[PDB]
Amino acid sequence: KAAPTEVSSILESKIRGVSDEANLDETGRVLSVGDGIARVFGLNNCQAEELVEFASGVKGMALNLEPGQVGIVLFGSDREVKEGEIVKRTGKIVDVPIGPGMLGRVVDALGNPIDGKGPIEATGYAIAQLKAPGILPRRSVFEPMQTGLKAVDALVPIGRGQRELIIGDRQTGKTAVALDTILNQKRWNDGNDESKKLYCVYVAVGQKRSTVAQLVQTLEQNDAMKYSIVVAATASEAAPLQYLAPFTACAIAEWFRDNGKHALIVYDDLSKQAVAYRQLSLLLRRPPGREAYPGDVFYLHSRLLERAAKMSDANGGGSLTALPVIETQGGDVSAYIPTNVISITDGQIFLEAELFYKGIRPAINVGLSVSRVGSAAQVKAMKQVAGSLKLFLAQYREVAAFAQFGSDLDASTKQTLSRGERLTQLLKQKQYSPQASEEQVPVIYAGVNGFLDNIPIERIPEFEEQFIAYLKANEGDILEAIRTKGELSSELLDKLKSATETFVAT
Amino acid sequence: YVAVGQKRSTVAQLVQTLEQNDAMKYSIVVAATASEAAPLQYLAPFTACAIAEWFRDNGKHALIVYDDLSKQAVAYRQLSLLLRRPPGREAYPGDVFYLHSRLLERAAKMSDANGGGSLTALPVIETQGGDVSAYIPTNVISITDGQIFLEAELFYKGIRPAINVGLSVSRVGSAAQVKAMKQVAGSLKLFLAQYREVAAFA
Amino acid sequence: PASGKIRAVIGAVVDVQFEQGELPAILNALTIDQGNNQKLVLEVAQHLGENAVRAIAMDGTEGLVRGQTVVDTGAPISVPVGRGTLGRIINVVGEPIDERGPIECKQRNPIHADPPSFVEQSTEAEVLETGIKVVDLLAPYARGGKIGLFGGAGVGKTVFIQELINNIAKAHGGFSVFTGVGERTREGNDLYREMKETGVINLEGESKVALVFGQMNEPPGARARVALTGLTIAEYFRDEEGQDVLLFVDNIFRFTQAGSEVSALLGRIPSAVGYQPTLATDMGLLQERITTTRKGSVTSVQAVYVPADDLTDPAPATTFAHLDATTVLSRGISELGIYPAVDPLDSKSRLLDVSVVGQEHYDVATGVQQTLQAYKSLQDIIAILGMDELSEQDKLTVERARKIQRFLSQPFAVAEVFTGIEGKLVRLKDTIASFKAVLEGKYDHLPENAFYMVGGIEDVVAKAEKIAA
Amino acid sequence: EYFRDEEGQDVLLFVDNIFRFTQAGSEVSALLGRIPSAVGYQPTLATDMGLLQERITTTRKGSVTSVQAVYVPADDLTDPAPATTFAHLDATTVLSRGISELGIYPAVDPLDSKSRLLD
Amino acid sequence: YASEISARRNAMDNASKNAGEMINKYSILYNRTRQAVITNELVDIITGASS
Ligand SMILES: Nc1ncnc2c1ncn2[C@@H]1O[C@H](COP(=O)(O)OP(=O)(O)OP(=O)(O)O)[C@@H](O)[C@H]1O
Ligand SMILES: Nc1ncnc2c1ncn2[C@@H]1O[C@H](COP(=O)(O)OP(=O)(O)O)[C@@H](O)[C@H]1O
Ligand SMILES: [Mg+2]
Repeated sequence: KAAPTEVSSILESKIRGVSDEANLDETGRVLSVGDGIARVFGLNNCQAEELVEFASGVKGMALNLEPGQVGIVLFGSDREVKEGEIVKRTGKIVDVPIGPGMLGRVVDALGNPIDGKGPIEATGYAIAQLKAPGILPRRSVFEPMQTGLKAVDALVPIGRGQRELIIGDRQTGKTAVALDTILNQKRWNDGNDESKKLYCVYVAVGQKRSTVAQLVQTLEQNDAMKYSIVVAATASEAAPLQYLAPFTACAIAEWFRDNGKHALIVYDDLSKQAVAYRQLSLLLRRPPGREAYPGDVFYLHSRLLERAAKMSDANGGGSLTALPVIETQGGDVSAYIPTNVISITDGQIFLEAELFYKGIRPAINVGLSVSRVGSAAQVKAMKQVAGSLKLFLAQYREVAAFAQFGSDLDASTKQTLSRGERLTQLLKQKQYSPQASEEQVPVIYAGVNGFLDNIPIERIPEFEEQFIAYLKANEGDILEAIRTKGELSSELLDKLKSATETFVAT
Repeated sequence: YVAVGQKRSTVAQLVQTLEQNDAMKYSIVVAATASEAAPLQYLAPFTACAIAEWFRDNGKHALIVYDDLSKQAVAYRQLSLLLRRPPGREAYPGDVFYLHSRLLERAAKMSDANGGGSLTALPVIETQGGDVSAYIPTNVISITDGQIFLEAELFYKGIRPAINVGLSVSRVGSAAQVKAMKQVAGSLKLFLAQYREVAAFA
Repeated sequence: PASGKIRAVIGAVVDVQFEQGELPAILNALTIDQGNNQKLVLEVAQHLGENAVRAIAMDGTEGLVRGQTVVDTGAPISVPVGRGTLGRIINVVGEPIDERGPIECKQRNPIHADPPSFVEQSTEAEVLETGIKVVDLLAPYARGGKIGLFGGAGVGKTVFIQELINNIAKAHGGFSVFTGVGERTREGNDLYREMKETGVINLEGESKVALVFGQMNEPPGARARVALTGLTIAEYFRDEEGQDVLLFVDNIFRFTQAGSEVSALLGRIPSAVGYQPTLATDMGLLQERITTTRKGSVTSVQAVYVPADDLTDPAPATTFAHLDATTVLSRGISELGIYPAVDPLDSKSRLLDVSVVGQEHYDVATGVQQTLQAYKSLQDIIAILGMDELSEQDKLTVERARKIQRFLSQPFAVAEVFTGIEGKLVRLKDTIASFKAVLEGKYDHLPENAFYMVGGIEDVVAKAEKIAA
Repeated sequence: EYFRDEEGQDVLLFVDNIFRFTQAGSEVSALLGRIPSAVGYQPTLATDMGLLQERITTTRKGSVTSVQAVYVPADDLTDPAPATTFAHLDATTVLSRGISELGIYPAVDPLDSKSRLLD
Repeated sequence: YASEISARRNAMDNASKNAGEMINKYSILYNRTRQAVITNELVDIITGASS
């Protein structure tokens, strides 16, 4: 029945004169402010998702353009805005800075530097709400993404241009897999090959102020923050800054894929970005849906994840990786926000809290995590050892219940239990200790052939460091040939079997 | 026959089978597919009961088959949710039980002073996994005089039709049956339910 | 031309104000000029009154100001139909997204149209020959119905859709229409490149399947209207040319989720499990159009996805009422030695009766299903008691059940680069005669490996005599 | 009530069923301006049920043995029309659906039926 | 000892078969309770926002 806009104060202006101010297009008057929402009266020339500016200095984004008023979401505190303040329009959309000058500094959600290192040399300005790539400008995932983990490079191997989800519970291996993959790219980014490097893009959304400072200090000590973008977006800001953190970080990382380089975005986390979008929609007088979310809940996460794809040779040859972490409740992977992110991505890495307390570092379930790319985006040297290890790991998981009754084991049951326990313990790595492709191919070949069955279960940790150190001083030609060529011929298979048999006698 | 909620191809194939066996000359067909509006499918039960009530009030018997009762409840909830109403259990309005009880109460047997006719109602309830304790399942069972449970476990083994003797019963079916079939089937309903429980544990 | 002015713009919902008498009706496409884009389609939903009607945009509404020009097309969302859309990637608005020029179509049919009447429908349920040995004998597909393709990743869902479209175009002469509604960005590019290397989509030759792009990166209006755009091109080939077209909707669960997103943002109240109120009206308006008419039929082979492994949900029970057949692809076979992984006991259909396929086809289907069900239930006792601790009747039935499970798995024509065998296209009469002779004892002396990767009664006799000598 | 107050006789009130009084008012409560309560019920559920159950009691002039029957909504005793009527009855006779399928005639649940005279 | 080991295998097979039937009945009740919890939670947020 009733409406807003013209009411009492705004209604007693058109009766005396139908003119007053000649603007009513580029400016507006604030009529109601609260809960991070400002109902600016006027601004007829303001476009959708356009930047605004108040009289106190706080910025806004007009997203609910009505017929009488204009709902703008303030990016700061609501104490600076009041009833009757002037709100001007910027004339442009919500954009952010991009280019090669943003590497080495921590930016916010709008592109402003917060690390305190001066200005950022931006080479371009890209919008936040950008379109994804089409079906004609995309190619197959052929490049391999070296993560460093032995259980990630052999099982669910991710490639350049795909979307690998990082599902898990609280403190189970969510942010640990993303931090080890970005720090393992130091062997390719420090060289001269531009096609082998991958610029990281950590987008901390929903975290606290102490969590963002601890992650940036650890990457600078290992020479990993010089080519990694940091998008600071804490929970102490407004709901508009945290919800637009996924779109602003994807626009800055898209400049490298469109030029001829590779990028890797890590949206940490995907659960915090969905809570920021539903908070601004509930205050703008909109209808809700399931789990107190808007109607475009599935379209908000699918639009930002489809832009990270692998381009073809006619577009430049670049790619972009999306590592969204889905923070689950209590291990339920079939929830509301968990099911939407797993169906849109081409693979998901599950992390259970029960396997992390047993000794598996990190807790990565092989029976629940899978990759849609398969062995097409991996090295040829590591694909020969991962083919036989996948069949042995699947057979040992189904027959793992017979481990409690070792006095009734047969011949085939004792061979699968001894080989399955040594393969799972060899893939367990420590924190911030990534391995290369040459060191992981020699460790996986000794456990799949049968050279590690004679050793004990407790000596699996000491055998990983003894075999890697002896192979770098005695047989250095076999490790260097597997990394340069990337495959294994007939001469490399005979030299690897003779070196592993001579070192297993001591 | 009141086909409510069925597909367009299923209504055309069922009418052709009854005409070939000399059964469509004295049977009314109420077509109500799901491709129409929500008001046409919800009013299909009330319109079919008015046509069959003319024979019971004059001196003839009628048999109404509302297939299905589960499809009519979903069509009535669509028009009520769009008019800003209160949704109760299973996203249903407060008048969900009154819509099925009013249409089933008219199918009764008249006395000798009203003509002597009667109207039989055969409503089909589509259960979701055998859940007989649902909102639409308990409302139709409390207004009808008996039910015929169709279990999906015995239907896949070859027992067609799968009629559970321990679940299906008839209130006014003992006195409204033939004397020749009731005398030859002495204690057939009690021996069928006791033989199913003894065979499952042996 | 009827012009309008934009009054509101809240996300996908955009209200336009027209004049008196020139107001558009429901389901009317509205044109809007943008910058880099050609035209922003906006389907009309309802009219709020006072010379105003709310519409839902089918693209991004970012950059629209209050007072923009909104032209009315006068009809619904038209799309290009005919033989010119074969081999090209179309969208929800009928535009090409393959960068291969515009679709030179003679006419343009609207996406919003009524279905067939009760007098123009088929009075008898006919069976559709697919060519596979495990499809024409077990769960037979109905001519003009819906078939559910349930299966996981890497089981054989993409290979089954390509082999069924090539066999229907050579034995019956019918085209296909792949409408991937709610698909991913990487899944759309991999499906177009794989069809060109097998012979289904030819850029210089002759194509036989239509491509309809419909990713989830757009708004709620483009994903919900993706099913109507793909069904309009397949229905034109059966009414004007008269051919049994096959429509593919991957997946079927994305069509029900896209309809509730645009309804919840307009002002409608939700239903059960957060679904829309018109669940039975939106799903029945698109499933009734793919039926059998007097000139042709239109089969549907959508992939139904259960929500969190629940068949009693609102998106699973509503789509199962109109499905006549089901193609369940379990993960039990695949690596066991079956090409493809077709379950002979889980895949059921309503057209597998004696009054639709005959008394000869019903007896062969019941005998093969009874032998496969007894061998699957006896697998737990054979691993604990051996294979020689059985009776005379149980030993003969267990040997024939092993060869019958591999005889129904024939090699397709598009899967010749993965197995090495040639493509076998068995007909309906050849598959029923080969299964009846093996159950009577005429092929009891043959080996178990002679029926694997073979099709028909003539292929089993030539492979058994050439294996030994 | 007139036979127990003006005449002084032990009346016997038999309602079948008592759950239909609360279900009839919930369908008309949405059109009168009242907001919905739990499970789409009316807000005055305890006020409308308490005004009718208090008048069917025993007074100084005469007694009134009320023998009403409640209907469980979809076999659920935690509903707003079943749990609110349990605080205005001296003796309750809950009939479970699990004991009726076994052969118990009737399905008198001994673990749920309670009364105030069991002493 | 052979008769007790043979009788223990039959009791273990009956216990595993009885556990499968109870898990199937509990899965049908958990699926209906999950859909009812989503409808009850969405009805509470829609009633408070419309008043
Ligand atoms: N593979 C591992 N081996 C040993 N410790 C690990 C491993 N992975 C993670 N941790 C420990 O877990 C702690 C938290 O790791 P991480 O930051 O990845 O999760 P988180 O972000 O704290 O999770 P949440 O956000 O739920 O609190 C770290 O302090 C680290 O020491
Ligand atoms: N007739 C067949 N013979 C042998 N292998 C097959 C056959 N059909 C399918 N496959 C295998 O199934 C796999 C399917 O892969 P993909 O299409 O990526 O997954 P999905 O089928 O689930 O979409 C292919 O790698 C192929 O090798
Ligand atoms: Mg974290």
